[PDB]
Amino acid sequence: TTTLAFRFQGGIIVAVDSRATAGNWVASQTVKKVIEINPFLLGTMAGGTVDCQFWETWLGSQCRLHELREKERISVAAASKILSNLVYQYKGAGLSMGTMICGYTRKEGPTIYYVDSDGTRLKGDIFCVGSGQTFAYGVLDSNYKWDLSVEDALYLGKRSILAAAHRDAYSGGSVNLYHVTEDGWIYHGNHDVGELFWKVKEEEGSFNNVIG
Amino acid sequence: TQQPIVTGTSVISMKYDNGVIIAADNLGSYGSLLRFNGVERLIPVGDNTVVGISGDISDMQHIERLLKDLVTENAYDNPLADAEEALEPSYIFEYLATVMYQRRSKMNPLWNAIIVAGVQSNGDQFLRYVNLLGVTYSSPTLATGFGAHMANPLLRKVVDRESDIPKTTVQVAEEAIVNAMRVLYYRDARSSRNFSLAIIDKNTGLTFKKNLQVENMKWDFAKDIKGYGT
Amino acid sequence: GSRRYDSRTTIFSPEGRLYQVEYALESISHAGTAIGIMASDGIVLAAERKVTSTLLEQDTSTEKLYKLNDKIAVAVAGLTADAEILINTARIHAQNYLKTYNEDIPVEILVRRLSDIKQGYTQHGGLRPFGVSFIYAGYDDRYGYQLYTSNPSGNYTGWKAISVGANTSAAQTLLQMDYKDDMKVDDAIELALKTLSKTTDSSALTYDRLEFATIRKGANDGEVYQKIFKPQEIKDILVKTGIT
Amino acid sequence: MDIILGIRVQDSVILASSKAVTRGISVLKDSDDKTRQLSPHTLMSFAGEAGDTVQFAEYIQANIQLYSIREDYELSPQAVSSFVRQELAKSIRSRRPYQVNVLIGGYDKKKNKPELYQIDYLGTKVELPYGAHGYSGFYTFSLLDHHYRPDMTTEEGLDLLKLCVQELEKRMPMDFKGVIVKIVDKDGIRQVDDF
Amino acid sequence: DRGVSTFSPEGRLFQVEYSLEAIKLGSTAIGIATKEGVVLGVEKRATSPLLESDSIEKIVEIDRHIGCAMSGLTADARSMIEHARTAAVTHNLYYDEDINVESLTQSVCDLALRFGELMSRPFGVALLIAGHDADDGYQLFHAEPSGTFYRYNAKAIGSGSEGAQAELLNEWHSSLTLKEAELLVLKILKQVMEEKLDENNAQLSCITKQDGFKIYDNEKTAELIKELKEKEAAE
Amino acid sequence: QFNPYGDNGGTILGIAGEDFAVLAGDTRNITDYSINSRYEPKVFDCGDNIVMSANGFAADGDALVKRFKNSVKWYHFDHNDKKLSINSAARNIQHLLYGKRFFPYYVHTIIAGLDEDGKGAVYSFDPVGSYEREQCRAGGAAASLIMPFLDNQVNFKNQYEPGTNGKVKKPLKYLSVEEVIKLVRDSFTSATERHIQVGDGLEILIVTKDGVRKEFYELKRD
Amino acid sequence: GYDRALSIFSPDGHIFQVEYALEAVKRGTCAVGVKGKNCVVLGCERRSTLKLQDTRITPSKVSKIDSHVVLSFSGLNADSRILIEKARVEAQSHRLTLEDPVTVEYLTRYVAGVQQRYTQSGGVRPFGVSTLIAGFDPRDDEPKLYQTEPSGIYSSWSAQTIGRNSKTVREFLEKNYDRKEPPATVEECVKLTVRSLLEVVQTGAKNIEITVVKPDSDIVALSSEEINQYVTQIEQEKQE
Amino acid sequence: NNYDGDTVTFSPTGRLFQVEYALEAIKQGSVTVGLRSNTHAVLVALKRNADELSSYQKKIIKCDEHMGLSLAGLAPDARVLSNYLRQQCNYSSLVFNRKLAVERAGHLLCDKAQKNTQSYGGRPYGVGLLIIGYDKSGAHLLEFQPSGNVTELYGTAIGARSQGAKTYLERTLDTFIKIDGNPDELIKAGVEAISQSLRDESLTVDNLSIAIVGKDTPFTIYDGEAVAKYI
Ligand SMILES: *[C@@](C)(CO)[C@](*)(O)[C@H](CC(C)C)NC(=O)[C@H](Cc1ccccc1)NC(=O)[C@H](CC(C)C)NC(=O)[C@H](CCc1ccccc1)NC(=O)CN1CCOCC1
Ligand SMILES: [Mg+2]
Repeated sequence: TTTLAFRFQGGIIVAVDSRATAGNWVASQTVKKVIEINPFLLGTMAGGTVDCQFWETWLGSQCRLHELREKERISVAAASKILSNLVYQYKGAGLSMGTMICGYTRKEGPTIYYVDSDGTRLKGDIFCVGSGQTFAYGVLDSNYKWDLSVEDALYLGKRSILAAAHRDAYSGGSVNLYHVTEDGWIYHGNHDVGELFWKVKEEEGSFNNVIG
Repeated sequence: TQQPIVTGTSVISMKYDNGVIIAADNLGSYGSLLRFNGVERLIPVGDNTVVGISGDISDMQHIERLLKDLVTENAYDNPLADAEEALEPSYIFEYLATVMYQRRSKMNPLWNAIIVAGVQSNGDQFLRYVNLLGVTYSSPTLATGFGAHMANPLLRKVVDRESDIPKTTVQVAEEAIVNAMRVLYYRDARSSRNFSLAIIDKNTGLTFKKNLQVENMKWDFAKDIKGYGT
Repeated sequence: GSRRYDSRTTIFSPEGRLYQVEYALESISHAGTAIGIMASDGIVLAAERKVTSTLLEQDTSTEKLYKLNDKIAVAVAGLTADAEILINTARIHAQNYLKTYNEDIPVEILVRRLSDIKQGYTQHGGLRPFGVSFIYAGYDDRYGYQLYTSNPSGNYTGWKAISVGANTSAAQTLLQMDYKDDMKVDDAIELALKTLSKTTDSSALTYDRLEFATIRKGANDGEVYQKIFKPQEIKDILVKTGIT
Repeated sequence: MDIILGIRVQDSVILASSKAVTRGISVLKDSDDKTRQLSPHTLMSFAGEAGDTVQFAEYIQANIQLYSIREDYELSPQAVSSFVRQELAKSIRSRRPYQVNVLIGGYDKKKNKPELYQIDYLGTKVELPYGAHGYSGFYTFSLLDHHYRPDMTTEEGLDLLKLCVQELEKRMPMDFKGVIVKIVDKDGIRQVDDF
Repeated sequence: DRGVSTFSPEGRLFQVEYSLEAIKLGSTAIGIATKEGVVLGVEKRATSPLLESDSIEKIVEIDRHIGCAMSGLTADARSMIEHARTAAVTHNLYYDEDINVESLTQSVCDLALRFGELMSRPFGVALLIAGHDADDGYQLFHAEPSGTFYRYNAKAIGSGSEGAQAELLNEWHSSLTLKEAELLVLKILKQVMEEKLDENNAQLSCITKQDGFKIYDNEKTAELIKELKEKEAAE
Repeated sequence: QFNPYGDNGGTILGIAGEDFAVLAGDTRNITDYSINSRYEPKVFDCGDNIVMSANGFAADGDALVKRFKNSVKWYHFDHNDKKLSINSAARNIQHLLYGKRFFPYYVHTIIAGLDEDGKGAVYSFDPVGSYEREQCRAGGAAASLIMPFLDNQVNFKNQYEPGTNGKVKKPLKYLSVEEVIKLVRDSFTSATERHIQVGDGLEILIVTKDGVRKEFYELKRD
Repeated sequence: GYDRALSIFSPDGHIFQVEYALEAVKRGTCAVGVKGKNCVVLGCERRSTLKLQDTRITPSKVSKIDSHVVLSFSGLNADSRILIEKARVEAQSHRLTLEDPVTVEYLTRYVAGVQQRYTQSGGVRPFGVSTLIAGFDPRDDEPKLYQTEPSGIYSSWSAQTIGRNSKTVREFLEKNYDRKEPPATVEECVKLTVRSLLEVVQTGAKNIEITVVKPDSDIVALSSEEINQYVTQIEQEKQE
Repeated sequence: NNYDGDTVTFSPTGRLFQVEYALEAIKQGSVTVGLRSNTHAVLVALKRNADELSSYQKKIIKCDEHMGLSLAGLAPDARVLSNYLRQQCNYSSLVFNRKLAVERAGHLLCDKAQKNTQSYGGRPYGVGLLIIGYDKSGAHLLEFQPSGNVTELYGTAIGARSQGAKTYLERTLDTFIKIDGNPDELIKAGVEAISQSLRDESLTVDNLSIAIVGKDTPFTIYDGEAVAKYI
């Protein structure tokens, strides 16, 4: 996997690849690695597929029960802590997860929490998670500014996944984009790396290592 | 977690036009030591089912007790215990298969390979296998241990698919089984000459043959063999 | 079944009272009177033994006054056997606190926990409550000298001077009369004895029918001492105040 | 997690804690605060196994805060340190022990004295003028042995602390992304923003 | 005394029959089912004027497609609602779908008889459970502490129930619009209520396929009260 | 030491069309280098127009199918005979598998049927419960042989329109039941040639609105 | 374990054990809660048959559940400690998991739920206690005042009283409290609270306790002299 | 009188009054009929409503593809006992690959009901059941009573005014027993049987409830417009 999410002037960008592997066997190219928890909350998935899938789906059930009981949408901090406290109970049992809980609320504003299977929980502006996280960091960090436009931010997120998809053998398939605003999350399409790589190469003039 | 101590070797079987045949030798091995010679490894359940068991003998004797108790339990409050509500081969198998899988799932298996042979109430032939892992399968011929490697090839020459079953008589079928038992005596180091054989027919019923022996053996050619090369 | 024989110890009356707690208090009102008086420089505990026999061994005896730790003591009124169950619990609780925090337990914390145990027997379990009322006398570095009382209901309150057991109505009136805030220990000793002497059901108050204890800072420099009075020491203090 | 330091001076306790959070070959964060306020005049820094550290720190924080509400009173640093030690001492013989090392810096208002306690994951407690956990001690202890005096001011203590961080930044293999410094004194807990 | 799970000579459970008397003392709740939706309305009944009436929560959401109104010992309903919400969400987790209104009601009614010598007594509260699903459409259920539930086209529970039920018998037909049903609940509530009906002492709610379960504002209900008074004076 | 797992070989294949869905699987059952059965079915009609196969360790496969079949039965009892949708079945199976996360069912599970819009559906699971809807999936011993062939022939991967300079892709379209069965039969004959654990017989289960049909074909027995 | 069902229905549909618990509340000392425009005030009666008391150490009638919420009560004192302890633990547990202090409504809902559980659990009797819970939600300046009772029902109040002679002081508050214009300041709110207690108490000496709660965890208890000034002022205006 | 406080107490004449009071709850329940031939077995049940605005309480419950029952009395108790039967039928299938005999089904219900009549704290079940089924020995009809007593019959009826239908079936015994290979005629006989228990009310389309099981017929229930044929 390669997944990222960063905070900026216009909210939160979230971008992920869609590959799934079993060793060197490419098992799927069309995996949904973003889970839609509610209209204002997103969760990213890296590590063991089922662990992430199962428990983030379960997280959505716990968030629904919160707003039924409390008559109010759950905070990003509280949502992330439900997941982190859960995996901490299983610490040592062998769960494998690298997740990011992204969302907007009134009291918090745009917020991103990193949560992993050894119990780590971190608030932050930029995170890249997965086997190709370092490749995504390289492009993202060197081009990141807080004052990026919504258009430029969407592209940088897309371009960072593409960078990792190219170099990391265990990342690829297609890019899934999301933009999180004060009004909620907005889906910005599925982008196949097959067509996207050549389109980006031609238009941007990058990827000169590759035979054109 | 177990290790098998006193063990029983191959159990072999096949279907024929009117029923099923099953066989197994009377040996209880203690490693390389051929310890016990009067061991019966075919256990009839009613007049329509025979259960053949290989592997650990202590676990075989436990299974005997379970089947014995199953007959008793089925007879309770059952006026049709010797008629419509008698124990079928399929009932006896599914019970054993359930037990075997539950025991493997508790990491404490019954160290056996089992073949349930019999005839159903509607006349249909029943022959199915189950082992310590809870793995189950059915076939026109079935065999355990060395039987799987040596008997099945010979028995499949008689009944290769389903359509060959009506074409196979009890005389032809028993001949193949007895032949397979001879081959196993030549080649299996933990086998014996003495064995038991059981036939379950839809017409003539259950015939249980004890104290059979492997015979008509070819050993004469051994006298001509000298040295290992020169 | 067994429903037939259940007394239902933990229920309310139509008036909103707990039957068993009320009857336990009625039991305690027949027990020997115990008095606690708190002074500025110490605390006095005085208690009357229940009708003594001349062949009772007086010096090697303990009925009313018990030591919980080096800084806290209690005066008992009610069933002695019940009190000892609670006392051993309180003693253990004090040592748990010391083991955990490396500090002697604050008086109120010990009192609250003991009172919480009593409360439990009135709300659940279907058992009879403990027929005991305590006077806690103790010191800690937060509030200094402190007097508390607890009863079978599990309710506790703080006091400057207080009595439990028999004749508390008469005893409390006398304490309310002669008590003042700038009082010393030696004066409080005299008040405690004078009050028992007037409220007693006996003919005359004597050394053999009393238990007495002080908690002073009368040791050497900034430390507290517990004195459980010997028979001869009670005989002398009774002569010194002119009661005998 | 990695670097946590502590220095007790005349009138205060100063705790310094590294900002880096590293996993694998990536520094995930460079602004992490490895401390929790247990009470107005008691601060605990921590370091060790991932997940365990924060889970343990917050669990202790909750218990001390519960005590404060119940008694309407602040526990002494000594009392808090003993409570913490016992919890770790229980933990070490559990099915899965907390692998967390802590420093507890506090100001005792009754004694009017600063106090620094060092407790490892086994439940080994010591009161010290200066303390450290992990590989940090191998550089800082010898340095403080030389330069430390018991009558130093808070400003003198911060300069002494700058000397420790400089040495670590010179000789430590890993980039720990500087430190967050906090002071504990008679007026409570405050953070130094420019270090 | 006597056992909690004892039968009377007539063949009824004493404790269940006594809990039904407690429900008759409770405040009135009415529900009406239409092809356009299901309406739920309740009498708040504040014990004193100083009590802030908006904190009286006798209509409750279970899921987006299921709502609930109560009557009787309303404190007893909290654990019933908690169970219902968990049942609804748990089913969505196991089957990736909304749960049938009937199945939800059956799950709640399974708690009912789990008492004896499990909890110490039956629930002293009745529930009206309204909802929608793809199979059986708009539904209204009446869940009792006996463990029994009936589906209803319309139903009233509480102190003014027998009087309100007789009125619902005459007024209900299969072609009622949602607006007609809203007014009908207000009309019948105003009849059986002690104090004069207004937006502060009564509360409306509905569940529709499109918008799901919604509790109405005091402003929205106030207009429906004004519309109701005008229509009765118009003939 | 006792090893609770085993490998029974075989391979399975699911393809979805516009108004239908097929779930195929060979009938061979093996252990090590021996054949146990030439005809032992592992594709099952589970009711509600849902076909299922759990390939790998047969004892775990049978256990799972048995539990899901039973899950369907209790779904009817508890929810007024409601039809279990394919998407609901998929989620239910995830919980069955994950329930043994720390002692897993050693199987690749595939189910097939029609979605609630009447369109063909295929879901596939890993051994511990992760799942995904797809047009196409091969599972089991010969999955690595068959799957890339399906990418090329079902989803027209790496195929471009002739003469368009590799700019225009070959357009996606649904395949007829006839065309799909051709691909299935060819996939299994190819797999039989190059994989030793695959052979003996092929059994296909086709699922339309009218019900569940079966087709059987012979495969090489070596 | 002791299993007996103590709280059960009667032929007329009443749970007598719950109703007898309300009688215990009626016996308890009076407690009053009044919320103003920017504050809440909790007033409490203390009976004067107990002289020679030590007020330093004696348990106070108003208890802090967290730094922003307080709880007063009427009824059995020993029972109240059990509810207060549970509430305090739940307050810290909420901060731990939700990373935010409890709302006053949530804390009330929890305490009320505990009280309810004791009305249909075997082997236990109901709590002989009714509570007044007051405070301010995190990052909020709207005053909150809730009431609970043994049955388990809870509700919000502009102003409310519980305990002995509570029906007299509730009568006073019902005509003296204006919904359209609540006590604008702290002084106005405290005065109305003291006035209401003076209808029932006896003497305004060491019989009245007052606790003021303001936004952002600002809670303070008034001393004798401070309260006595309100008593002195009210009596002089009364003689008219 | 003094001996009806709980189920654990015998009366001086040897009666269990709590068991008898549970039996009384069945008599108050709505009528339901059971009958069988050699090929099929039929349940007919009169459903009851709260009022005209309410639904009609469902009386028949499916236990397996080859077995099910009708109820009369406390419906929740029928739900508990039917759920137990569903599990027992299911255990027999999963473990033994064997359809549970209807006779064994009765023995299991008997033993479950009995335990509740010999222990302190518990109570008897307050419902009577008619179990029909088709197994390896043909069609069957059982009558369950919460005392524990289970009885196999050709036909029967339980509930209020059940004596009318029970007398009719006793007369019609020789006729309906030989209705083999004809479902509709066996139902007609069952519908005519339950009609002998009606007073002031007649069988309507949302009032009647029929269920059938047989040789080539799984246990199925008919309600609504599907029973209009039999009115
Ligand atoms: C990038 C793409 C790679 O790291 C991402 O991290 C993705 C995250 C997405 C999918 C959410 N991760 C994977 O693709 C992940 C990598 C991985 C594998 C195993 C353990 C940890 C991480 N892959 C999986 O989880 C695959 C997904 C399948 C192919 C749909 N699943 C498996 O490998 C499963 C289950 C692994 C497992 C975990 C815990 C306990 C037991 C098993 N294993 C198999 O399917 C076994 N194998 C398949 C091939 O045939 C032989 C049997
Ligand atoms: Mg790559």
